[PDB]
Amino acid sequence: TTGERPFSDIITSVRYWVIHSITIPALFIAGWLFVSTGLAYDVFGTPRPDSYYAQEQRSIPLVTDRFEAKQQVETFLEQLK
Amino acid sequence: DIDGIREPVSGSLLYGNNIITGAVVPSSNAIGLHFYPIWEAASLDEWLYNGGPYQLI
Amino acid sequence: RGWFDILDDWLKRDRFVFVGWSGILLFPCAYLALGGWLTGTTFVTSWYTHGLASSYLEGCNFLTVAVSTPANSMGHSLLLLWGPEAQGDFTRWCQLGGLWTFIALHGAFGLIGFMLRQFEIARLVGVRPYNAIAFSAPIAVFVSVFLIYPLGQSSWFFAPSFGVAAIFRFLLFFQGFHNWTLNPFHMMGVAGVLGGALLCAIHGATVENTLFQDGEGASTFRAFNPTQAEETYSMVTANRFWSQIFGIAFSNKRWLHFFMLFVPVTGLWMSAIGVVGLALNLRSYDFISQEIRAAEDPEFETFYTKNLLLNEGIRAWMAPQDQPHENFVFPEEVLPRGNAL
Amino acid sequence: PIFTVRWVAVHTLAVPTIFFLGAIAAMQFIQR
Amino acid sequence: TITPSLKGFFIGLLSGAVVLGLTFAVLIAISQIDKVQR
Amino acid sequence: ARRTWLGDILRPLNSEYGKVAPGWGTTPLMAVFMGLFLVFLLIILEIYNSTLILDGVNVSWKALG
Amino acid sequence: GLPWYRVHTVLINDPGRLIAAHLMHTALVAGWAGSMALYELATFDPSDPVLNPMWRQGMFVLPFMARLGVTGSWSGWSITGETGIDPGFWSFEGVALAHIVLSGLLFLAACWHWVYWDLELFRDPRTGEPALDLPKMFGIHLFLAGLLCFGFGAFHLTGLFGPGMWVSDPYGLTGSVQPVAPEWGPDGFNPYNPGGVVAHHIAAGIVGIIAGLFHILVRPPQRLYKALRMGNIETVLSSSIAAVFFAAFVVAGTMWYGSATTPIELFGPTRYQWDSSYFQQEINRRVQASLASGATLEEAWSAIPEKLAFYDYIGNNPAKGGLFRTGPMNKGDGIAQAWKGHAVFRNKEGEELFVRRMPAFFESFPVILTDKNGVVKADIPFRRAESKYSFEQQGVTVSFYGGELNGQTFTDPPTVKSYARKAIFGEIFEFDTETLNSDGIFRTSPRGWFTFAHAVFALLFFFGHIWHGARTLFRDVFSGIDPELSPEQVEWGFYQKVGDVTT
Amino acid sequence: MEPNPNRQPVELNRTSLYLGLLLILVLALLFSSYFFN
Amino acid sequence: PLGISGTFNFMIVFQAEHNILMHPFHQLGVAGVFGGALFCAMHGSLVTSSLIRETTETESANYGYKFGQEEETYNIVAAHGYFGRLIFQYASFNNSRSLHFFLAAWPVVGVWFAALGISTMAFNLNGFNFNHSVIDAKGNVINTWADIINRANLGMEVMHERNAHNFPLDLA
Amino acid sequence: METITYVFIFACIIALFFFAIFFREPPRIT
Amino acid sequence: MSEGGRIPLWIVATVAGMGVIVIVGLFFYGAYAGLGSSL
Ligand code: CLA
Ligand code: CLA
Ligand code: CLA
Ligand code: CLA
Ligand SMILES: CCCCCCCCCCCCCCCC(=O)OC[C@H](COP(=O)(O)OC[C@@H](O)CO)OC(=O)CCCCCCCCCCCCCCC
Ligand SMILES: CC1=C(/C=C/C(C)=C/C=C/C(C)=C/C=C/C=C(C)/C=C/C=C(C)/C=C/C2=C(C)CCCC2(C)C)C(C)(C)CCC1
Ligand SMILES: CC1=C(/C=C/C(C)=C/C=C/C(C)=C/C=C/C=C(C)/C=C/C=C(C)/C=C/C2=C(C)CCCC2(C)C)C(C)(C)CCC1
Ligand SMILES: [Ca+2]
Ligand SMILES: [Ca+2]
Ligand SMILES: [Cl-]
Ligand SMILES: [Cl-]
Ligand SMILES: [Fe+2]
Ligand SMILES: [Mg+2]
Repeated sequence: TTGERPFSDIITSVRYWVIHSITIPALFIAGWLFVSTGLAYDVFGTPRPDSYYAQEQRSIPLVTDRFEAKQQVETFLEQLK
Repeated sequence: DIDGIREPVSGSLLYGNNIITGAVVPSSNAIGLHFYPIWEAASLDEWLYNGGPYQLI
Repeated sequence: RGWFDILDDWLKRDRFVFVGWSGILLFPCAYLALGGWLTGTTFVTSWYTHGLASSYLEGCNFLTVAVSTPANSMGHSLLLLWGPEAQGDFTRWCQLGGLWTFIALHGAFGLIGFMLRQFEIARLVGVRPYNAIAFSAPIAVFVSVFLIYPLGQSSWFFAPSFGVAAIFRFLLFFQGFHNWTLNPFHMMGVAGVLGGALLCAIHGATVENTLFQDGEGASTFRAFNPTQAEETYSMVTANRFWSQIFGIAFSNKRWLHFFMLFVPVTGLWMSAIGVVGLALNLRSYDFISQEIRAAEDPEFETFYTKNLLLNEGIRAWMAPQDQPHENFVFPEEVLPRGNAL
Repeated sequence: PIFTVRWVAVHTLAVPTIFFLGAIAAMQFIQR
Repeated sequence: TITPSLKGFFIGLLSGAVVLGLTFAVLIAISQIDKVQR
Repeated sequence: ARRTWLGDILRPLNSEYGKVAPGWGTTPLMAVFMGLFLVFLLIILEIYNSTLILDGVNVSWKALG
Repeated sequence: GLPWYRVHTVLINDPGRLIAAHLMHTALVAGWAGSMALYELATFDPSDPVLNPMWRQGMFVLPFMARLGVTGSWSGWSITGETGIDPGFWSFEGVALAHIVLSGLLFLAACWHWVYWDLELFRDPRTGEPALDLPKMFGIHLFLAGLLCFGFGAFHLTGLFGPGMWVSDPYGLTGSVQPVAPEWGPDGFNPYNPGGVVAHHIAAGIVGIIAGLFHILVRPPQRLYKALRMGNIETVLSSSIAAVFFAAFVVAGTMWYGSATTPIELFGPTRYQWDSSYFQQEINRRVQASLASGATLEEAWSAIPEKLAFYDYIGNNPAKGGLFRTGPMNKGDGIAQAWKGHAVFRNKEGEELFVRRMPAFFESFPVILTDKNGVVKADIPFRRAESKYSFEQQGVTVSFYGGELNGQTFTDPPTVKSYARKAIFGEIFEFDTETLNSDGIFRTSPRGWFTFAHAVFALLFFFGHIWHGARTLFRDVFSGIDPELSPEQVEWGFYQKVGDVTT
Repeated sequence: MEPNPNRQPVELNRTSLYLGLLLILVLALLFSSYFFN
Repeated sequence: PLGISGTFNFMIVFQAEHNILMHPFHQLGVAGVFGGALFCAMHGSLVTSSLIRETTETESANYGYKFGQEEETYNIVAAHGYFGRLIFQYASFNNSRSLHFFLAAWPVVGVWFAALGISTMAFNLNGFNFNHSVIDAKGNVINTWADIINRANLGMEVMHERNAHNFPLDLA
Repeated sequence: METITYVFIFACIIALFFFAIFFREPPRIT
Repeated sequence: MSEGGRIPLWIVATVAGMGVIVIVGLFFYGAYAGLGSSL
């Protein structure tokens, strides 16, 4: 034995399931909302389906300058009207 | 002539291969899945041209 | 007495999860590498670095998600979050491929951490450190493929990207540009990996099929005791069987198990050496004698020249989209193609 | 308020995992 | 003087120092509390 | 074993095998130096890498004429 | 008996014979240097430092001699292409001779130390057992290293008492050995500033001396002595192997990216100079400056040094080689004879067209011509049946400016196409391919070969480090684990602290 | 001269000989194509 | 083909015509041989690590085992004790029979699936095809790594057996 | 001579198979 | 009550397993609808 109480005692315990029937749905719903509210997009800078190209543009906004890459991306995003 | 288009591929050491490039070459695409034992050939020369060794092996 | 000794005491307690001094390095770096990969493959794009979608959020599946390498223009920038490129902006940092170096570096230090763990636990338990020693092969492979290889090329861009299909692309790229299958170091690698699997299989099967009957059950697993002194299978019968089947057989158990360490470890090390060569495009690409003959003789054909044709196809058809920073435009008329296809 | 090394280890993996699975579930209903 | 990247270097340096320091403060504290009995 | 003139001269330099300073000795100071060394390596690395960019420091063949 | 892979372990408690073995290794290495230098002198062609410098000729130790100031031969030539120079004794030949002799002497010393292994010096005065006091040895040897490092910086590199070091302009046109002053500001840590190399050796030398004195005068802490097994010479082997693979990785790095200590006139240009079209940019700058000053096209392009043009050619890119493509670069594309001049391509309408250059990644590459804005204007078609851009259709011509073909224009498609094919490699040169029976296949330079060898060796030496560190720290169990290893140390529940029997 | 006490006899058993020769011969069979190139 | 380069030819054309890398049975095959190699090294190193001391430093540890001896030559409790601490106590096998069965089963089953991969791609049930699977709001194709793989496969396809096809589809 | 070399090495390997099998050091039980 | 065993492990296993089936199932549904569906 390592000193801690066995997992099969915990996941069969009423206390455990009392705690986690709250905490697990809450976490799940939170991640759900992270996506459905659109926050994920803005946190990670990921294009929405309407945001890969401006309407008539067809060239990838490839980063080409190392030290003003940040500015280059900001410019590309500005170019989406 | 692996692909049956009279474009013979050299597999053996004496015919210009080393250990890495060498091979016994699969039988001809003209044969397909037909059984091609030595005695189906008109000659050993024909047999060799069409990849008989591959099937035997 | 002495905070250092107290700390050492605590780090080395026999808990469910051993921590150790090594854990101080291992756990944060491994957690950050794994977490980075899950975060990136779930939420992060590769639009601005590759012109690729690469996350579940964009519609990729498990096979196609990846944390992709930075744009070629970044060179071999460490691409630190607080560095001159992202300048502290987390979002831009993700968009510039920061997560790739984040994962490669935290992962490297995590591997150092794990091997240190192997040493520390071996030392505490009182066994020889052969497990750590064997882990040197994963190390060599990771370091040569994810660090040395791109450091030799133009930029991190040509490092492997962290994803299933991305890795497949890495494989095909190495075939097309490096003719990597022709490289004797890769071949030794393959021999070590397949030979390792062979040894795994044959050894397992052999032990399981030369077991002594040590119980009455038809399921023979219960008839073993960890503390028992006796071998659970017959080395003598195994030896006779293999001697008569294959001609030769192990007779020494210690040598058998050392050999099982030696084969795959040696294989992976050899493959690492090949990749170090490829960092410099120092390829096993051609046989010059082959080329001289084929150039002079339009009827001379081998599987080697056939495979070069395939490679030329790969390069021409894949480069414009795979290397977007080059802005390749290959008119239809220059694409190499056989008849009809 | 007593934690253990094991509790921490378990939850640093489990908490984000449930969260992420919520996110990915949600993603299944995104339309272009 | 101090370029932006030098400022950034100091920021990373300090960030890393704070991380290692917090880690060791916590570890040492826990080890002080949770002593091995002999 | 054999003594020689040079051996006799060199003797004191190989005479304190196993001799140690008590406890931790200068380990703390050593630690300090190791830390400083790490920072030094981080600096030259980042300069070579163009992650750290300094006035008057052009990391290029076009450094000096 | 001893297994074959352990035969040398008989040296472990035999300091005299260890010194003999090390002496023999040193003799072998010095001898290799001597021999290598002699072979290179016997094969080196000094007649053209412009288009046939050492790095084209598979020279490996010659550039290291040149780097530190040995540039001349007793036969009268120098690598900078001078004549009637007196190099003194320290010609390439002198250096070689010196190394051969050194080798001989080290061999004799090895014999002596092998026969007279049982020296009093090696015995511990107390126990009478063989004993090396490794910490004090580290002090002594570090002190020596410091004095030598400092002296190298302060006298040799400065030219205060010595030749200096190889330096050059940023395009590697006018390299020579010069005295270099230390740089004591931040640019001292610029890899491309030689002053930094000098300052480095001076300061690190001093630090080496002080730290050496410390390690001579101050005994190790008991805790470090114990933890690092400072009584065991294998610990020194482990950490030394680590330091060495670190160093090896560093010299691989600076050889591949370039630094003040890996000049392009000695080792060849870098792959990155081709990636970024470094030389092409400088060339265009000179040409444009000339035109603005009123020169004609022929004049502007003829003012470009052949050497500069030669750098702008992919056959000199160290990332175009092959692992088993052996020998000097000359064995591939040939011995460069002359610049043919700059090729300017035009279509029937007189628009200038530019050939798309081959990237280092590609063994083969198509022939595509665009205008200044990158619009495809001509090419060499694979399939002909739906070709729109063939040279014949587009009436492509090529005119040459500078070089051997200066003022000449070609209009027949085969010739135009041939020069276009050459144009994907950068500037175009005439080669002698008969002298060495060259096969036309690109080989890497000494920059490449050096980098390869040292990256591989560094990586293998990582394993050496791991292995010997393991052997050091697990010396007690490396013949097997304690036969009575209690089932309370390896099992759970018995001990609080792992390994600690007392808990 | 006093005999050196650090000397040790060396061994290579037959199986090691066979393994070693197999290794050498197979390595040569592999690398020779690249040596002729 | 019965040859080294011929084997590579076979592999490359196979990838062109079946996208075998994106086939789950080939992936299981890879898991089988990578895994086999891993467990091979792992087992080797653990048993080696727990050899009971039977020799001196100047002789091979292998002489510590005598062919046909009845006693096990290593300490499986020590080996397990290391491995359980390296991960957690229960990922480890303390039962040598179960352990060796695993060593047999992992590569054997993985390779079974590799064989079935080739054997079912024999009837052109091919790897996953996600070519142009991601599309934006307008309808522009957003490439994924699957699409780059497709570009490479296209190179292989159009170049292979360059004189053999007269008609636009390679149907066998 | 290349062909001769390849065939020579192969032949030596087969010979080695013969000796390794029929002239092995015999396993002996203790 | 932290009492270990109050809920039968086979029920826990069954429910958990069914949950896994449900979520993976939702992901496969997602392969045919919305983003990544090719439609
Ligand atoms: C031990 C665990 C560990 C390790 C080894 C690393 C390592 C790394 N991290 Mg990670 N990280 C960690 C934990 C760790 N991290 C944790 C817990 C978090 C969450 C808080 C992060 C979050 C994180 C982010 C967001 C990023 C990193 C990044 C990095 C990389 C660059 C870091 C750097 O430059 O530090 C620089 C600073 C130091 C090394 C501190 C040195 C302190 C010195 C030794 C003190 C010297 C004192 C001196 C001796 C006293 C002398 C006195 C005298 C003056 C009188 C590096 C690979 C960067 C990266 O990956 O880029 C892509 C990055 O962007 N990390
Ligand atoms: C006796 C004095 C002496 C002198 C003046 C020379 C001079 C030369 N040697 Mg020779 N050589 C010598 C002895 C000498 N050698 C010995 C004893 C050996 C056998 C080991 C050799 C074997 C040898 C070889 C194989 C080669 C040479 C070469 C050369 C030439 C290039 C030197 C060079 O680039 O080194 C570069 C030196 C370094 C980069 C030094 C590295 C120092 C490391 C990093 C120190 C690390 C440990 C240290 C303790 C760290 C702490 C220090 C502290 C201050 C902080 C030059 C003419 C080259 C040549 O051109 O041959 C024809 C060459 O290839 N030599
Ligand atoms: C630091 C190492 C080093 C480097 C980088 C160089 C670099 C160079 N040498 Mg020099 N040389 C060296 C050491 C080195 N040399 C040594 C030690 C010798 C004496 C043997 C020589 C003698 C020599 C001669 C006679 C010549 C050169 C030449 C050259 C140039 C062409 C190199 C070439 O074709 O390589 C080709 C490289 C290879 C084919 C790679 C071989 C890889 C091996 C075979 C792999 C082995 C794998 C192993 C067996 C696997 C074990 C597996 C097991 C563990 C399971 C190049 C500048 C040539 C030149 O142009 O001179 C003017 C030339 O003629 N060198
Ligand atoms: C400074 C470098 C150095 C030194 C002095 C040593 C010294 C030693 N090693 Mg270590 N080792 C090193 C680096 C070093 N090693 C490196 C880089 C690796 C990874 C390749 C290793 C991996 C290693 C292992 C796995 C083992 C040792 C062992 C030993 C001990 C016995 C060596 C012996 O008798 O071999 C005798 C060797 C032969 C009879 C033939 C070797 C032929 C090789 C394979 C090819 C020929 C190379 C050629 C001659 C020279 C090339 C030199 C240059 C290119 C570097 C001895 C203390 C052994 C030990 O611990 O014993 C108790 C042991 O098992 N070493
Ligand atoms: C039934 C599943 C069939 C496929 C797996 C077969 C297991 C054995 C295959 C490897 C054989 C190696 C050479 C024989 C090695 C050998 O001799 O084995 C011996 C070993 C022990 O034999 P025993 O005699 O003790 O037991 C077998 C019988 O006598 C019944 O008691 O056999 C087993 O444990 C069989 C267990 C099968 C129980 C069902 C297994 C379910 C596996 C599920 C895998 C699904 C993975 C899907 C992909 C992710
Ligand atoms: C990056 C970064 C960071 C970090 C973060 C982290 C650390 C995260 C984590 C994260 C995580 C930690 C996540 C997780 C996730 C998970 C998932 C997503 C899972 C999934 C799963 C599944 C899906 C399953 C599947 C399966 C398998 C695998 C087998 C069996 C069967 C089945 C199918 C069930 C920081 C902040 C420092 C900073 C910034 C950067
Ligand atoms: C005695 C004497 C003398 C003499 C001396 C001499 C004469 C010496 C010589 C010396 C020498 C002359 C030496 C040499 C050496 C060499 C070496 C030592 C080499 C080595 C090599 C190697 C090791 C290699 C390897 C390899 C190969 C082979 C292949 C590729 C890869 C590699 C690179 C790895 C005198 C008179 C002075 C006087 C005194 C006495
Ligand atoms: Ca819509
Ligand atoms: Ca010729
Ligand atoms: Cl084909
Ligand atoms: Cl057809
Ligand atoms: Fe076993
Ligand atoms: Mg969907």
